[PDB]
Amino acid sequence: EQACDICRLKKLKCSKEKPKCAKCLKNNWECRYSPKTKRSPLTRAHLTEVESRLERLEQLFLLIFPREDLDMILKMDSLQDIKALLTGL
Amino acid sequence: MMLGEHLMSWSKTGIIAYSDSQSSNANICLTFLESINGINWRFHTPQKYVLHPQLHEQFFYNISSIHWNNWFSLPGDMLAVCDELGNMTMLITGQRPDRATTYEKLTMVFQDNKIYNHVMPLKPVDKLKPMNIERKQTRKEYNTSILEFRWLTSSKSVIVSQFCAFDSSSNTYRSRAQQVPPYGVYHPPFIKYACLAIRKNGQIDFWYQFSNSKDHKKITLQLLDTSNQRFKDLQWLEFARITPMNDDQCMLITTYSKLSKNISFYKLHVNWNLNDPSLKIQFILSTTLDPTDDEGHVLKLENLHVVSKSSIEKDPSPEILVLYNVCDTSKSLVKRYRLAPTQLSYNLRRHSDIVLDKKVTLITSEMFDAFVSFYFEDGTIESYNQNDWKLETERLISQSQLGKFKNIIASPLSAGFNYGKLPLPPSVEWMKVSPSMCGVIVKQYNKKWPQFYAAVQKNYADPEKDSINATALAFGYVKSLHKQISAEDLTIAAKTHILRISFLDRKRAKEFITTLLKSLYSFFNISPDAPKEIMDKIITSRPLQKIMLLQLELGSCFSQENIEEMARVILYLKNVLFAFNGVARNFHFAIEQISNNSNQQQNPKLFQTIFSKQDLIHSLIPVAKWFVKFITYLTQEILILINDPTNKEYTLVHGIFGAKMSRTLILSILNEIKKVTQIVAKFPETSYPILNESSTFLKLVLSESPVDFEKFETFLVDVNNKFIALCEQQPSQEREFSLLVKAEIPPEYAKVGDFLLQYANNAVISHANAAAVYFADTSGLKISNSEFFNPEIFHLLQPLEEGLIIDTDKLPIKNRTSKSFSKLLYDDVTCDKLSVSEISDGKLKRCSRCGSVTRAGNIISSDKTIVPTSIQTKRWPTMYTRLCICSGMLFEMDG
DNA sequence: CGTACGACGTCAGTCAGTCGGGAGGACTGTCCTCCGG
Ligand SMILES: [Zn+2]
Ligand SMILES: [Zn+2]
Repeated sequence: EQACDICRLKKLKCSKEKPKCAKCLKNNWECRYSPKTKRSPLTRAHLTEVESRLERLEQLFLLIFPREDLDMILKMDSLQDIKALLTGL
Repeated sequence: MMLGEHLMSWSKTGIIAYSDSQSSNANICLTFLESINGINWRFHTPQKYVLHPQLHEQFFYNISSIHWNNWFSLPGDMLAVCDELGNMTMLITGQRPDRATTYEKLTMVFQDNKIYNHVMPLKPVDKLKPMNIERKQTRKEYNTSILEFRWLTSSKSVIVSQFCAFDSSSNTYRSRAQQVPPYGVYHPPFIKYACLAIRKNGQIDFWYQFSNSKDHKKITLQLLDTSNQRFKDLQWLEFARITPMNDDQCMLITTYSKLSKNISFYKLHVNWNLNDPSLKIQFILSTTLDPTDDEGHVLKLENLHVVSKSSIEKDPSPEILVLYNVCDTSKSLVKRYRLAPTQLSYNLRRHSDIVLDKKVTLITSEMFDAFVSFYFEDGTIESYNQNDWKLETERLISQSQLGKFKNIIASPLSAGFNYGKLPLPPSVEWMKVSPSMCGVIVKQYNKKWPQFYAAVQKNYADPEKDSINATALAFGYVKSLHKQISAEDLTIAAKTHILRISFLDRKRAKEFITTLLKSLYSFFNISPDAPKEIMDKIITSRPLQKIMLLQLELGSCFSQENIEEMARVILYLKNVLFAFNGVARNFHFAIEQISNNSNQQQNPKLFQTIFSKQDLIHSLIPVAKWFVKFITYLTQEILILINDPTNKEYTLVHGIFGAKMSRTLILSILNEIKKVTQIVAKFPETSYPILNESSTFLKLVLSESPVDFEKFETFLVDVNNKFIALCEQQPSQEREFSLLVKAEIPPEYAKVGDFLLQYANNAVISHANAAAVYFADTSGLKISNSEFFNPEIFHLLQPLEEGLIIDTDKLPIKNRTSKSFSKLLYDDVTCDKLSVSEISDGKLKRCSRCGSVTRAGNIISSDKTIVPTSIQTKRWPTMYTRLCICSGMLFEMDG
């Protein structure tokens, strides 16, 4: 089943043979089969672990700071910004 | 009384800023080292300035300490001086509010009293009008009196070397360089800078500036964070030494309060993460000092110096060196303590006691060297290494020679170069060992100028020690380049020893240079016998601007010798390299700008863009004249050498062709010249025919040259191939050094020398005018040193016993200014004649190293432009505003 | 001097190649009902 890295990236049929394969072989490229990427399980128990801890950190957050701040953090991607937020106390 | 440990500071760029306490109109002075006549040296004219708290819009106060920001990897240009009142005045040099300036002109950033921003360029006192400022003496030690000032480094890493050892297997010295990760407290990039100061009352300060703003901020605390202000204002700290520790964001504030008679320890913590950094303090430990020794003699604490120790050493705990003197006895005891955590199954553990036979009057810690200097009463200095506290000047005698690594050398002081009889400390205002430990700076009460003392060696008549000495001085520069130090002190010391050698045997001194510079290549892992790929890296390398400068000074005394001439022509060819290939890349990008910006012709931005395109090529014409004038000189020597091959005074011609990268370098210059001409022919100027003169002149000067470039191109190409097959015929690596530095052919290769004479005649001269080239006027090339300095001073002025450095007062009356030192006739960067207007305007610069004079970095007059106009254009000479061609510093020439 | 022919340059059109939206579909795991223990 697994297509080689390059065929994946390019989205063309892979011959998939061993070691290399038609277009990496032909075209002159180093053909690889990368490991599947580890992702979190998409189960319902796990979505619920995570929604319900996020909820409880939100509940605790609100005893400490205003709701308007909740909404800012819940969007920040930068670690300086998450820290500065906290520094304006 | 304790000496002025921080009265003077040698900036990493060579500027010597020291406190002034005698002039009634100034409190600070600036100076630097410059070469008199290529052999001797003298300090520059003192640039006096006055510092008072009210520069922002009148009495001025004395200067307490001067701290250049040369710590770690900092640029070392921002000088912050703290006065006796406690005000911290920050001065930035090398920058102006509107433009860039040289390193001898100051500028303010902000003044502290509350802090406010006020940018203002300072002016010298002598040039300024007589002002109503009197020297008010603040003889009171205020609560805000700063005890110790410390700078904060950035996140950059520093790579230095620790030591070298003699590899007896290969009979050569080998050195290893270890990268030093930052330790202690470092400020993040988004903060422009930060600094810390401890005041005598215990109040701390933290100045910092945000990189995205101009406003400055200050945060202050107090050490004794008690609930009562009664004890807050009591901590009169006798000694407050701040030593950063490997703990993150921690500084060990080792203080000695005489109120409680204990050496109290503290810890300071800072959280960088745009919010202001938070400062925290935590008390740790306090101990009492020992009253007596083992035999029953009481002790007195003279000084408390703690060493700034990194994590490299075996035990990173800082050494608290509490000095004690046995009264009425010449002995002096230095007890050593270390701070360590208390372990279960903090505290101070005593390691050992060290006895010194003379009383100590000053202690100074070296930077990036790990050397404690004991300035005894009799003037002698015994620098003990931090690793083992073994005397550096006597380590060779007591070294265990047997072992894997033999003859461990860290500095030229290990060889035996000891300082002479220094002036007694009572007469001395302040001392400071030079950064390379080659000499000591002494400021005298009755001497209006700084003195200088170099190291001497008693056994100069023994020839067998030349092998060790050359290697020892070779490693001295290795540490200096890694720390970006000018190392002008080390250059003076090397020349004095060579001069004493040449007085007895001139032949011996020449070999000393060759062996000395050879070890530099081995230490830095650069090989002149390597394949051609590394050779390209060599040409662009900064060290050649300095290592070649070494023989430029170490070979100056040898008149009619080609050691300095060979280095200068290669060095000037590098300047020639920066001319064409420096603009060939710039001109290439201008081709693409034409096509993409052809859709808007009437815009007011294209017209200035079009004008600048054809103006740049005009300034290359004066450079090309010296380019042609240079190749004719070597061709002229070909005809002369054929008749008389036995003339040793004309051996420079051999080395020039022997250099391997020079043949390729000229070929590359000829390659881009062909490319530029082909591109200009392919893409000529069509909108304005009047602007085609510069483009047309470029074609004409090449065709009208007395010798065809194509014939000369094949000349150097054939030499490379013949010199490569000879390497395969017999393997040898000294010939690579000989063709590059010695500019000679070894006697074992005498047959090779005959080939150059015979083949050069029929190759290129057959296509040129023989009669014309011989009588051609190639004079004024500024190649020899004799035609750089004026003939009045181009000689030795004082005997070698009196030293090599000369005070200005001994110079002739007409030769006591920098204007009379050199020939101010020709330019050195653009290779253009200097008119009377450019001479008299005082906007030209002189190099303190090689004596060169250049008006680079300034707007050119309208008569030198393509068309006389008042439009100001920033020309390429702006690259050398602060750095000369030989990596020396450029300064405004005094009028 | 005027006309004609040739050569070069520029523009347009067509073809190929590549990034991309996403169809196809085996599969993972959900989330019902309700069996039978
Ligand atoms: Zn594939
Ligand atoms: Zn593949």
